[PDB]
Amino acid sequence: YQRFEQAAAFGVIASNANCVWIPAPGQLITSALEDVNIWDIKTGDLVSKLSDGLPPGASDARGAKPAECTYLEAHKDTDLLAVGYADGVIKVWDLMSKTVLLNFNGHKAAITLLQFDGTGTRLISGSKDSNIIVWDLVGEVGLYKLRSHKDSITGFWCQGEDWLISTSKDGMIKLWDLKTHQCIETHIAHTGECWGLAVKDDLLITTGTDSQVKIWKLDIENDKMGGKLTEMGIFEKQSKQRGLKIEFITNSFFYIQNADKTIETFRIRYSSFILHPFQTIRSLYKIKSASWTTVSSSKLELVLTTSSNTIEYYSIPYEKRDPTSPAPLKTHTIELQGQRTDVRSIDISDDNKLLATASNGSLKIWNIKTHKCIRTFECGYALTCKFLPGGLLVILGTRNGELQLFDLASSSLLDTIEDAHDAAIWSLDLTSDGKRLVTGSADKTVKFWDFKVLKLHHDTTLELTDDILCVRVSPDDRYLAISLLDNTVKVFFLDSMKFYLSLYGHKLPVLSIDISFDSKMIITSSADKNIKIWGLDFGDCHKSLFAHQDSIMNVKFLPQSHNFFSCSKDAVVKYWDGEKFECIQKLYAHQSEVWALAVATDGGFVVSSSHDHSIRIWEETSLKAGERLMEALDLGIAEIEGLEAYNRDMKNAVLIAVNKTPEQYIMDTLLRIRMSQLEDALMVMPFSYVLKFLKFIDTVMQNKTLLHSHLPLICKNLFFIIKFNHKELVSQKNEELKLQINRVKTELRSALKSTEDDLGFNVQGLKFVKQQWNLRHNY
Amino acid sequence: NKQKQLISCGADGLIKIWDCSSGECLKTLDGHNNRLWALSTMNDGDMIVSADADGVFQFWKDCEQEIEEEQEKAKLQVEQEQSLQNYMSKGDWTNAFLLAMTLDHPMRLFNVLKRALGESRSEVIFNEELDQAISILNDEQLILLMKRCRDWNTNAKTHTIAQRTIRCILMHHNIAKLSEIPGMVKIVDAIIPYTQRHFTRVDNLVEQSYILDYALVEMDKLF
Amino acid sequence: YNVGKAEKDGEIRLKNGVAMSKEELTREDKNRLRRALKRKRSKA
Repeated sequence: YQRFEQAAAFGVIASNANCVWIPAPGQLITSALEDVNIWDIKTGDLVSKLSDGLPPGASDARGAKPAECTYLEAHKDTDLLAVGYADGVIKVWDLMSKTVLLNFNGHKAAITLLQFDGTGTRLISGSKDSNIIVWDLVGEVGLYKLRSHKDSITGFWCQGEDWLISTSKDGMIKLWDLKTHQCIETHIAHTGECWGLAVKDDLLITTGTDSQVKIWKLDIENDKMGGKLTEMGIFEKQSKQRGLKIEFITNSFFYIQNADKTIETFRIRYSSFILHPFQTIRSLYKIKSASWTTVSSSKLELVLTTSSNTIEYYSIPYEKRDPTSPAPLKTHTIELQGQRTDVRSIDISDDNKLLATASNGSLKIWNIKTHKCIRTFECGYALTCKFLPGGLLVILGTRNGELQLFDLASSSLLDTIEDAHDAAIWSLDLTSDGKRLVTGSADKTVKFWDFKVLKLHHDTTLELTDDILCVRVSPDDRYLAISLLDNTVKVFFLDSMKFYLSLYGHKLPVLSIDISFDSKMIITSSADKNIKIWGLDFGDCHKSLFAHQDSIMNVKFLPQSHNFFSCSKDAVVKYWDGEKFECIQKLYAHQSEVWALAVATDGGFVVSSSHDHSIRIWEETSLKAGERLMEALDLGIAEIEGLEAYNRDMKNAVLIAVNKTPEQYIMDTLLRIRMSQLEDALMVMPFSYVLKFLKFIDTVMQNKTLLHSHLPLICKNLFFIIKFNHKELVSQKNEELKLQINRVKTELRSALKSTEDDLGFNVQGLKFVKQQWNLRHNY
Repeated sequence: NKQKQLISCGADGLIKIWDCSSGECLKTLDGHNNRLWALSTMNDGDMIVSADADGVFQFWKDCEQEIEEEQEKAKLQVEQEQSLQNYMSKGDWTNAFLLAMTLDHPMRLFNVLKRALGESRSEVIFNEELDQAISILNDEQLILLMKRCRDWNTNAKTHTIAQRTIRCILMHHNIAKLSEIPGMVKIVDAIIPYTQRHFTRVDNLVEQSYILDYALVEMDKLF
Repeated sequence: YNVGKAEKDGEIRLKNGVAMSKEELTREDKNRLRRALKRKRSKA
């Protein structure tokens, strides 16, 4: 029972967010998974990365994927970097102190757009849900929340503290005022979605889904509809894919970043008359984001990030007339610590020098103490890698039936056996001593190879009835386990291939095999989402444990004893004890399919290549109706009398908060009360409050409109209250009360007679209509 | 001509067309009656000419102008919804009511009328412009508005609105026209009895007002 | 004349004479009217 947590993360160059460029070219900000990177361009070395203080997998860690850095943007002058994540929280770091000072949460999904004015100490955010919100920092609170879209917020733009314009995944463009604080203007921008938007002080450009882009103008003209927006220009034929991000440049150009590994720079001097397509920039990888940097209008310097972890730079000289260059200049590309693609094979030496192989065959050697790459080689689509402790060599089995081997000191190709197998060789393993190698290949073939001194030579081969997935040889070199296409796990005696036992019952192919150090326990993983642990003395299913919702991709033991690690596609890593068979720990490190797992030979740190290019070293250590009536009556009458006294001189917190005139407030409490209690409440309230009640009624009669709004209610209450407290009321003498009652009588009668005459006019007129029609069209 | 919406004749006397990759029939045309023998296509202008057993010819042509006018309708609807929203925001209940009738939004129309009464509580029944609008109202518009008034009158708390609109209609429309409009008699017969009910209820409220008067008389007599 | 469900698919008309338009309701209004109809249909 120990506690271990992560201690590194490699190849996290380009996550899914917007690169933020800085003048000193100057350094660059980019998104890491749950982390942010900044580094200089000429160097390519991670200047710094900002993360959270609790390592994943700690005691306090939550059994959920950490939210990924999906957007980020900063003010250099204020030196503040706002960042927004997948779960809708926005935090903000100071670069000097490299710490966060305040966080927010106002949305419910990922955040797409961040813009802010430190000059207005206000951050404006538009997230994946349909609402756009405006926060202030010195107020550290949301001033309000604009919400009228219905799909998302894709494009976003602002003016001052006064106007806003916004486009969304539902193809409507909306203009909002900020004082009146509402969405005033809308126009259907594009038939489908309306992705891209960028606004010049006069015109704006909006791009849809199929290179259809529209050019509109702005104005502060005071018509209901016009001036605010138009439909002037329709430009097209940029590419065949949807645009994503548009941005201006002027010392007179702009750039449209598409999703087809293409940026298009245009010039501004009908659509043809205005615009001018400057040039195109093409890369070999799917691109993500961009931002320019130019000087003197003689050079164009651009930053880009691809889908794979590559940062690209682009420089183009020109002369305000010609691009001067048929192709741009990649003055800088930043990858080396990356991988270009998904990792497939991780292996650890005794000296603990780490391996990583990918579709490129970009076999890569890192080291823990430096975290950096040691060296690289390229071999194409290589699935599995393995250490040779003798000489610290490495070997690769590929999807092409090819077997290669490289050295950490010399060059790549020391020996390279071609045509090793017809189809892909799916796995390989070495004997614990390291002279005999085994390969399992989709030719249904198991080739046994020997290390001659140096070369390899297949001393033999074996043929199987079905395709083969994985192979594992005993640490004691006694047994050889085969995981075939069908749910079959055969075990042979290593010396002579005697077909010693068979294991079945996974309802799916077995994808991972291991056996203990004592060669008693064998653990098997399949896509059936459950690990089965077996005793090999009789080939018996000791236990079956369901886990890892998607499919347990790979399992590994620990050298000391029966404690194992399981990694799946649903991006969890479970640490289990094969004696209690309970999940000791449940790591939630990263968020893509956990393809490759490798365990320390002795130590305990483990590494888990995700699909998101994640390498993980793991190191160890209540009033009553009526009652409320008199209360509100006190408030209202007191305020009204204070106002009256102030008026005569000239001759509450609750009220100012709710922004209601006291008469309306009292009417509110009367509406809220419920009639079955209204009866009893009017009996309960004492005579002094009755008198205050009559004052209130006079007040409404002065404020006629309320009277017409709620005429039946006030009539019913007034009449019942008098019918109850008649004796005492008439007994009292008060000339001002006589005047009040005379008023209330006169105005109430007048209102009643008005609605009375209305109803009578209507009934007689409609009766005339019916009898007339009945006389005419009825025979 | 599009190489996609392949077309088929049929001796039943009709044509049916569908996308080649679709596998399901898209549009059915039934101009001809008895049979159909000859079918021909002009490509550059994709025109379908069909000749049947009889001596009748038909020419057919696709349209995307349908899509254009559909998009026109959608754009216009969104514009006028914004117009209505801003109208309720600021005022101009005449304009707001016009758009509410043009769009059929019972909530927004009802709120417009309630606010109109509120501001008109200070012959005239509403804003003079609003009354003129009701004057210029159409026939199907009248039937829709009077249906809405019928329901609001079925209610008890909204009969003031319903009666006010009905009175405005009566004082600014022609009774010959109202009798002549179809279904209007059914609407009116539904309206009347609830109006009689509200009539009696208001009467009894006047009676209790006279109770208040009596209390005044006795108070003065004591004084 | 009682009142009943509205003829057009674009509206819902309650018992107390309010007529609703499915489009001019806000999203939260849509949801609450929904949950009410759901619990009524569940009771029945």
